[PDB]
Amino acid sequence: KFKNSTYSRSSVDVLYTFANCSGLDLIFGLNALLRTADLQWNSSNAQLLLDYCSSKGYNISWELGNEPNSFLKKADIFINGSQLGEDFIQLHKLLRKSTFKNAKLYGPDVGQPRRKTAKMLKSFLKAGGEVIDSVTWHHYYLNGRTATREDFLNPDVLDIFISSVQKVFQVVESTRPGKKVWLGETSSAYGGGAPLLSDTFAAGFMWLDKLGLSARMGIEVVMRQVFFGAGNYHLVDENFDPLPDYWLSLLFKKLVGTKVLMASVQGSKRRKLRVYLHCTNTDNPRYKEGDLTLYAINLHNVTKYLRLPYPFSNKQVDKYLLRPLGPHGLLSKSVQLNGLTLKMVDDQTLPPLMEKPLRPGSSLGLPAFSYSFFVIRNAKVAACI
Amino acid sequence: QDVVDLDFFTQEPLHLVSPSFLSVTIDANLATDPRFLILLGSPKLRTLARGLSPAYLRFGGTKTDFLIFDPKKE
Ligand SMILES: O=C(O)C1=C[C@H](O)[C@@H](OS(=O)(=O)O)[C@H](O[C@H]2[C@H](O)[C@@H](NS(=O)(=O)O)[C@@H](O[C@H]3[C@H](O)[C@@H](O)[C@H](O[C@H]4[C@H](O)[C@@H](NS(=O)(=O)O)[C@H](O)O[C@@H]4COS(=O)(=O)O)O[C@H]3C(=O)O)O[C@@H]2COS(=O)(=O)O)O1
Ligand SMILES: *[C@@H]1O[C@H](CO)[C@@H](O)[C@H](O)[C@H]1NC(C)=O
Ligand SMILES: *[C@@H]1O[C@H](CO)[C@@H](O)[C@H](O)[C@H]1NC(C)=O
Ligand SMILES: *[C@@H]1O[C@H](CO)[C@@H](O)[C@H](O)[C@H]1NC(C)=O
Ligand SMILES: [Cl-]
Repeated sequence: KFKNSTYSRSSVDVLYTFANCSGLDLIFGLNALLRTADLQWNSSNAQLLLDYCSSKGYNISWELGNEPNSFLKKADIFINGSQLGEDFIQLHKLLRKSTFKNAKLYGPDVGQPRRKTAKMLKSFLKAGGEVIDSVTWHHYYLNGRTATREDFLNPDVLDIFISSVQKVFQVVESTRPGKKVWLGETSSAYGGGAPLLSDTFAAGFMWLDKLGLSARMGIEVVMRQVFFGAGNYHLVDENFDPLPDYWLSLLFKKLVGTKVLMASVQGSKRRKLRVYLHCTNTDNPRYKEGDLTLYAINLHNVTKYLRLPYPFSNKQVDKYLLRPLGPHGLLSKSVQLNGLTLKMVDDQTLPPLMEKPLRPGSSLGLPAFSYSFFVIRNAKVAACI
Repeated sequence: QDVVDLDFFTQEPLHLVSPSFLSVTIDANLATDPRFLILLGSPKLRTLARGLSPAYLRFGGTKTDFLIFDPKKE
């Protein structure tokens, strides 16, 4: 099912300039299935690419291989983790000899940690862990071909992510304690996404929950499959129009800061009402050092009302509640923020993201099957300064 | 009854995520599309991408391991 193909200097340039003009940092995956008769990685093609990139002055980070746990299925070649580790050592020597001697290297981009993948990750980290800057792995909740609407709204499905994360950290802490762990590719459903689900408002429960859990559990970076592309799980569709998960992502970016805190529900029901807490993003011009950003998911079929604890009970709160634009409800590809449809102003201009100030002391309203951010103003939290 | 009390831990940060915590991918498969240059040249797509800055853009996917750089091709 997978044929070799080639790409050109032109393609490399298209990719880099897209990242550069967008303010994004490019990580480029190298081909790990180029093998010598000894079954060592043949670095010759990567050398060509590195020299080319060096000659254009491109600041680029590197990966090598994608889902090496699946190579036997994809290519009928088995590469064990030890060997892969040695291949990373060889790539690292090439980088150290290049014009960008401090370029970063990430890997091994394994799938989620089933017994055999866990063993490959372990032997990889034993062999090659010293030269990677972060450990990368991938996660999808469901097969896109069989995923249902009910699965997208099911906390028992959302909860399976917790156990994968715990297994990855168990492997890393047994081999390279303290090494950063990244989700290097993740989404709702594999096989390109679930038709009519992965590109809708309903996709956001999984996306926001994954963000919340990832931050809470110590994952440092989460990479969303895909910004743009043929799969249903795209943030931006083939007409270059943003889907609900784009607008959710933009809000998260504007509001949620780097310092992770914790929230929980006193009741302890704890599955369909899901709550996360960070310091507010300090780059947001509206807010000040010490403010908190709460985000919440309500998977109940009724409105829930949240009460803030002392000393935050009477603070001014800004609400950012996302709801689908009808008639397709959770299956909608359009979203409203506090009752206003999110839409580009023109091709060069994102809309403003307008808050709804709540009455101080009011409880935080969260409708059925919705998600919201709440910024607690003048929270004066010392940990967030 | 539908009113729920929250408890907050706020004494210290439990973790620190990257400023690029929410990052994105472009699948390797997209570089086999005849219109790759048109797609990633789109000024509209660049505007959308800028909105998620700072972030990593990861170029990879299954096709990572079936792509070869050819410096002569146009
Ligand atoms: O959406 C399409 O355009 C499309 C429709 C086809 O029906 C679909 O083929 S399929 O239904 O037989 O799968 C095919 O899907 C593409 C997808 O479009 C493309 N992404 S893109 O941005 O739109 O270009 C890409 O995504 C894959 C990633 O490249 C890959 O890293 C990761 O690995 C999966 C693995 O593929 C999956 N097997 S499966 O896809 O055949 O079902 C396996 O079970 O899980 C891996 C993740 O591991 S983990 O959960 O343990 O962490 O995701 C891929 C993905 O499936 O989305 O390629 C796919 C698949 O193309 S194909 O040629 O292999 O069929 O195109
Ligand atoms: C690596 O690949 C190149 C080009 O395909 C080949 O000519 C070269 O001899 C290979 N190197 C080794 C060490 O096998
Ligand atoms: C891993 O693969 C290499 C290269 O094929 C082989 O020589 C080595 O014995 C293998 N390691 C283990 C633990 O099986
Ligand atoms: C909520 O869920 C239950 C399912 O047991 C259902 O019986 C109930 O009537 C639903 N409520 C609403 C408001 O739809
Ligand atoms: Cl429940």
